[PDB]
Amino acid sequence: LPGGNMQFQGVIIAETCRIEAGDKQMTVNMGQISSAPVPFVIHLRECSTVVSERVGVAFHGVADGKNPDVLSIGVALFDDEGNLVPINRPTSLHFIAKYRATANAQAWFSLTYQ
Amino acid sequence: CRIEAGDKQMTVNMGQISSNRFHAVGEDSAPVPFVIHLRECSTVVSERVGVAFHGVADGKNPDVLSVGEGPGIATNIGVALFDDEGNLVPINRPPANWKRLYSGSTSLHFIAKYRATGRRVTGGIANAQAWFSLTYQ
Amino acid sequence: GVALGATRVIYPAGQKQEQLAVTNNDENSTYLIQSWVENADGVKDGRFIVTPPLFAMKGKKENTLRILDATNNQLPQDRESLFWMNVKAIPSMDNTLQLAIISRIKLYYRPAKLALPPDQAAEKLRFRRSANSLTLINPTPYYLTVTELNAGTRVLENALVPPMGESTVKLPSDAGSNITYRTINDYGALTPKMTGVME
Amino acid sequence: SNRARGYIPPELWDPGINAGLLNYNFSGNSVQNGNSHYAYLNLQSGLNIGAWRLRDNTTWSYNSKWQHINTWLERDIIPLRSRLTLGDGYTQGDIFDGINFRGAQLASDDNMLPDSQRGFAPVIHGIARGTAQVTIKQNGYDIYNSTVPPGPFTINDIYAAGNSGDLQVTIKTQIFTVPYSSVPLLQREGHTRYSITAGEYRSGNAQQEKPRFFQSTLLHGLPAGWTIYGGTQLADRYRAFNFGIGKNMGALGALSVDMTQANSTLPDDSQHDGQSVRFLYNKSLGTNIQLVGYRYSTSGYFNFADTTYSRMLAYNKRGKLQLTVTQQLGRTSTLYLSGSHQTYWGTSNVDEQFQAGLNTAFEDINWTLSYSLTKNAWQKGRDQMLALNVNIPFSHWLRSDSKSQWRHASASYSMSHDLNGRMTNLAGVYGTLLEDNNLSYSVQTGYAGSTGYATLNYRGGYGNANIGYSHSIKQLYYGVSGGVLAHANGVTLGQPLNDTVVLVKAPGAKDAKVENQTGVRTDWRGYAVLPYATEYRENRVALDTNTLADNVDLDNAVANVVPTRGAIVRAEFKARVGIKLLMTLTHNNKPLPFGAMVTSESSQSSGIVADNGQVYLSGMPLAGKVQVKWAHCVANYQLPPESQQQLLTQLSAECR
Repeated sequence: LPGGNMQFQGVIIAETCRIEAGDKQMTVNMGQISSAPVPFVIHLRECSTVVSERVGVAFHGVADGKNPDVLSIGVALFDDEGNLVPINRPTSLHFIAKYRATANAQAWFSLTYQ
Repeated sequence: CRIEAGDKQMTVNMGQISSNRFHAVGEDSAPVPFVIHLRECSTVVSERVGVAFHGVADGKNPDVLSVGEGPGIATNIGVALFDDEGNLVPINRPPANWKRLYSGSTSLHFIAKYRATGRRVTGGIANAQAWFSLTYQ
Repeated sequence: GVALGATRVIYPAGQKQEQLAVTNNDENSTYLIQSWVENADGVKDGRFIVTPPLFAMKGKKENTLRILDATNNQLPQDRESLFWMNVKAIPSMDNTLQLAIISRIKLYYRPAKLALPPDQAAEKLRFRRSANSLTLINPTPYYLTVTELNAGTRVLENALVPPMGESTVKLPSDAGSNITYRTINDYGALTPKMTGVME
Repeated sequence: SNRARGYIPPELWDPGINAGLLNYNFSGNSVQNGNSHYAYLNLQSGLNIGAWRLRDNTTWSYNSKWQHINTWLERDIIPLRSRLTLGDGYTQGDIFDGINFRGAQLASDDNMLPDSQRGFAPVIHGIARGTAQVTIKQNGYDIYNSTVPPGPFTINDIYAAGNSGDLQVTIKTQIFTVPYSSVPLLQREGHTRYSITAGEYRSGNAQQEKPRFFQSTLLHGLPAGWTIYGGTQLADRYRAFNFGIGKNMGALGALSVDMTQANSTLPDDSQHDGQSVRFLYNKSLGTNIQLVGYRYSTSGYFNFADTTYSRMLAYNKRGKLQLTVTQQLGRTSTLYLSGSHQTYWGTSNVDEQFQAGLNTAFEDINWTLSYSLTKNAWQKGRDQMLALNVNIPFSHWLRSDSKSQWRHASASYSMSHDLNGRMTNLAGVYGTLLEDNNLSYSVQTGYAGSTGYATLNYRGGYGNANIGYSHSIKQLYYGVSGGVLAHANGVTLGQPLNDTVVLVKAPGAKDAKVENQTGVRTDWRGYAVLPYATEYRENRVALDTNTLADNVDLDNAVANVVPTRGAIVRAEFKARVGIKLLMTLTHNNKPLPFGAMVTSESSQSSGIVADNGQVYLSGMPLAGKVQVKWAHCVANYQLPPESQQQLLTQLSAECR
C-alpha cells in the first residue's frame, strides 16, 4: 500500500573559521632581554577552504612613542618571507617575533571576513 | 491497516546546521525525530510490517537523499534516515527492519539527519522530498 | 577555539533583537569575549548594543550574544545599511607577549519592503570599462560583494559596491575582453558563475 | 592509545532523575453513513528511579475495556556496554526470526560505542618508516588526514561510508588500495555483539502456546575481514543451531553465507529435521548497485514459531529469492528494480512481487513513476498497478522571501491506473499556517466517486491535536496526544515523549520557545519538556532570546547534555528578572580599571567593568547599590518609573 509524500526542510549557513595557535594560552614566550627569533604558528581550521582563503589579516596594538611601527625596547613581527609587518594597517601562518632596541606586550590579530 | 490521513502529508524541519559540524564524510548533524501512526490495525492478516523509503539518491552516495541542484542550494549534503535502533536503512530498497503490530494503534519512530558526502560543505537550502511505503507480512 | 556561527548577519527592520552564536571547543582554556558594533567606516557607534558586552567563559561552551537596535528607525528604508561587528577573544591568563583574536563580520540592516529579490539582485550588476579601470554600478538597493573577478585569464581584487552607488577597481591593459564575477548570498555561499554584461 | 573521533568518556553519561512519566494518546473516529464512535485511548506509564526504567503500556478501547498490553523494566550495564530488559520484549531477529517473549534479555547495545566505530570499516595497519602523514582517499575525498609518528600504526575509526569504493592509503610513500564493501552481517574486527535471551514465549496468535526457550546469538570479527556469527534457539521441543561466515571480497563485493539446522517437534508429535542455507551478496558500481539474497530451506525445516501451535498453515516454504538493482541516470534520475520470488514444497505456487520505479527531481518539481506487479497463485491473478506522483512547491511561482504565508504551501498530484479497472486522480495542497509552523493543513480532493480529505494537525506547547474530515461516508477523525512529566519540583505537560527526554528548567521565564523545535514553548511556570534527545551523545538545548520576555535575561542560554537511554535529564537555566541597564560608572572622575568585577547586593548578579566603565547589569531593582572590586567601592543608583518600560537603561553612576 502506497503511503504519502514527505518533505524535509532545512538551511545550511557558513561560519567563521576556528582560530588558534600552536602555542597554548595565546602567549608567546619572548624570553629575557639582553634580535631573538621566536617563531609561532597561527592555525585556521574548522571551516571551508573558500571561507579560509577569503579573509583579511591585520595587526593592532599600542604604538611605541618613538617608533609607531613597533609594538610597545620593543617587539617586532616578521612573516615567512622576512618582511616587516607594520601595526595598525588595513591556513597556517608562521610569524617570527624579534626584540628591537629603541616587559609585557599585548597584540590584536584581526581577521576581517568578506 | 489504514494510516492516519495527517501523516500522509507531513513536513519535517531540520533547522540550521553549522557547516564545520561536518569535518569529513560520514558525520551526521543533530537528529530530528518523526512518527507515523497506524490505526484500526488487524493482527489476524499480519502481525509484522516494514517501511520502504523510495526517493532520489545522491550522485556520490546511493544511501542518502538528494537536495537538488541550482543556485542557493547546498552541495555535498544529503538527508539520511535511521530507524529507532539507530541502524542505517538504505533508501530505495525493500524494508530490512520489521516491527510488530498491536491491535488498535501503532506508532513507528524514525530519525532524520544530515550526512556529508563531500570533503567540503557549502551553505544553502537543502530541501528534499521522499515517501514511505508499508510492506506487510 | 573561539568561533562565530555565521560569516554575516541579517537584521530585519523592526526586529527587537538578533542572536549570534559564539562557541569554544577547548576544555582547558579560559576566554574573555568582548564585543561591539562599528559603522561602515570603522567608528564606534551606540546605535547597536551587544549583550553581554564582555563576559568570561571556560571550557567547551557556547553562548548567544543579543544585538539590540537603538537607532529609533533613523536609517533609510529604501536601501540596506552596513555595519561592522567585532568580536574580541581575550585569553584570560594567570617575558610573555599576549595575543587576542578580533573577528570582524558584516551586519546588514535590511528594511521590510524591498523591490528586488536578494538572490535576483546578484545578476543585475552592471560594468563599465575605462582606459585602465573597471567600474561596477549596482541598480539594486541591496549590498553586493564581487568575488573571483576574472578579466580574461587573470583575477582582480574584490570590491564592495554600495547600493545606489559605484565602485572602481584596477584593470590591466592586457586583460581579456570577457569579464566574469561571483557574488555571495545571505548564507555565505558562492553563487554559480555568471557572465559579465556590459551597459 | 588513540581514541575514536567524537568519543564520550564513560563518566559524563547522566543517570537522570527520580521522576514519573505518562504518555496519553486518545483517538476517536466518528463514522457517518451510521454515527458510529470508536475510541482507541492509549496510556504509557513510566518511572525512573536510580538507573532503572520501568515502562507499562495499557490500551482502553470503546465502541458505540482496558487491556494491559506491555510491561517491562530496563537497566543499562555500562561495563558490558549492554542492556538488561527484565520483563516483556522481543528478540532482535538479526540472525534468527524475531519473536515476542517475556523474560530476561541481556543484549549488547551498539549506541554505547562512538559514532565513528559503527557499521563495517576495515582496520588499517602498516609500519611508517620515519615521521609521515596518512590520508584516506575515496572518490576524490580526504576521508581522514593526520600526522603519524614513526613505527607501526593502527587506524580503526574509519567512518562507515557504506558501498562507496576502495580506500587509497596515501602516506607521505607506499600508495596502496584497500577494498571496501559491506553487508548488514559484516562487522569490524574486534567488535562483538550478543543477544542472550531466556524466558517464556508469547505471540499475537491465540492458537500458539507458551513454552520456555533460550535464544543466544554471538557475532565476532576476525582480521582480514572475516566475520563469524553463530546462534542457538534451544527449546523443550525445538532445537535450532545456526552458523555462518561473512567476507568482504572487495572488487567482487561482499558475501555472507549461513546454514541453520533445526529439529522440530510438530503438534502431530512427529520429529522433523531440516536445514536452511542463506546467501547474501552485495556489490556496488556509472554506479549499478546489485543486491542478491537467497534462502533455500529443505523440506522438514521450520522456525521456532511453527512448533508453538496448539496440540492436535500447511504448505512450507522452499526458497526465497530477492533481487535489487539500482541504476542512477545522471545526477538527477534514479531507476530501481526489485523482485521477490517464493517457492514451496509439494506445489507450484509462486508468490512473485515485482516493483519498478523511476524518481526524478527538477529544481523544484519532483516526479516519480512506479509499476507494481503482484502474482499469487492463491488468487490466480496478477495485480498490475501504475502510480505517478508529482510534488510542486509554491515557491516556484511565488517570489523569493515573500511576505505571504503561502510560501510554505506545496501541491501534490497523484495518478493511479489499474490498467484493467477504475482509475484515480487526487490533487492536494499541504502546508503550514501558524507563525511557528505548528499548524499543518493537508486539504486534498480527488476522483476515483469524489474523495475529499482535509486534516488540520496542530502541535502546541501542551499537546498535539489533529482534526480530519473524510468525505466519500463522512468520517471525522479527532486526536489528542500529549505527555505529563512528574519531576521533583512539580508536574508539567507537553508533547508526547520519545525515549529520552530533557526537562528544561527556567524559573520565572515563561513562554520561551526552544531552538530547532516544532513550537515547543515553556509553560507559565517556566519548565518545558523536549520530545526527544539523542542517546549517549552531546546535545544542544538553547532558548530563543527573541521569544524571551523583555524583563528576563539568561546568563547561559545554550547548554549541552549527555542523556542515558530512558533517562529524564534536567537542564537548568538561570533566568534573571528585572531591568537591563548599561551603567557608565566612573571612579574619582576616571573610568574604572578594565577587568574589574561588579557584584549586586540587592539581587544576585555579576558583571565585568570592561572599557570606559560600561558595565552591563540584568535583573536590577529601581534602587540600591553594588560592590565593585579591582580596591572596593560602592555606588548607589536611582531609576525613573519608566525604566521598566524602557528595554535598556543607560545611567551615569559615580563611585565612592
